[PDB]
Amino acid sequence: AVSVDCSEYPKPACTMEYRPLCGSDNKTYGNKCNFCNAVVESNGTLTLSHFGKC
Repeated sequence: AVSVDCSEYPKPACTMEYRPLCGSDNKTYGNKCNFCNAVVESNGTLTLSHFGKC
């Protein structure tokens, strides 16, 4: 329902951004780079739970 604009994805590489994203799958991410990509790889099987670390 909310995953920020992931149109620039997939990316050719992720940055060291330390943005913790708690995917709706009860998982933690390193940043929106791993969230939009994990979203372009799952084909949409990944959602968001709360921009932060769970």
